[PDB]
Amino acid sequence: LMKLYSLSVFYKGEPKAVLLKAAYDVSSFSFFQRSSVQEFMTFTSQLIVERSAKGSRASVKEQEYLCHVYVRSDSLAGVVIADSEYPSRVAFTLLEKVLDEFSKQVDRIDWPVGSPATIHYTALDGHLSRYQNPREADPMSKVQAELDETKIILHNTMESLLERGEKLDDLVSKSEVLGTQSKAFYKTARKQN
Ligand SMILES: CCCCCCCCCCCCOP(=O)([O-])OCC[N+](C)(C)C
Repeated sequence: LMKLYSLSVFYKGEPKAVLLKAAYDVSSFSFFQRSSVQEFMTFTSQLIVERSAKGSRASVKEQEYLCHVYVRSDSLAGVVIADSEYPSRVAFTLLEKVLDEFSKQVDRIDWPVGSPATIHYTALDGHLSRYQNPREADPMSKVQAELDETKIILHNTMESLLERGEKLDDLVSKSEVLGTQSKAFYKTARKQN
């Protein structure tokens, strides 16, 4: 009930989003799916950052999932993938807190050519784990009053983020973030439903 599946920090370059650090909880999935589900959440998180404007907050609905993104004006972006029922208000609180703490710890000179292997920030697995229970959300009331007056862009499908002549299938096919198993898993899941 009400799960968080991934939390990741990106540098938003044009056009490419650079993954800096990611945390996942794929334990509710079958053992054989876990590696693929992780890759697809990284792939999904990367694409949402790239198609989102700087200084904007958005929620992307797909299946029973909700992907919340905050791309800041300084080019740091955070993505949390959750179940739709998880309260969006607290998800953005989560993104606000991690991007703050990350930018305080990790100098922006490391962002444009950074990668998980070269970025030392270990806190991400802790925040995801702690936010599994919304009741233990770190309450900044000052950003809460800020978030209340903050608008969020709703995308009803992943189709909403892409261009008019763009299929999700081609981006999946050509992906460098997705392994061959992931791409297959996507292709069979498209066939079945
Ligand atoms: C918006 C993009 C987010 C990535 C979505 C990846 C989903 C891949 C589906 C893989 C097939 C599994 O089937 P399912 O019934 O979903 O089992 C999952 C049930 N739990 C949620 C409880 C674990």
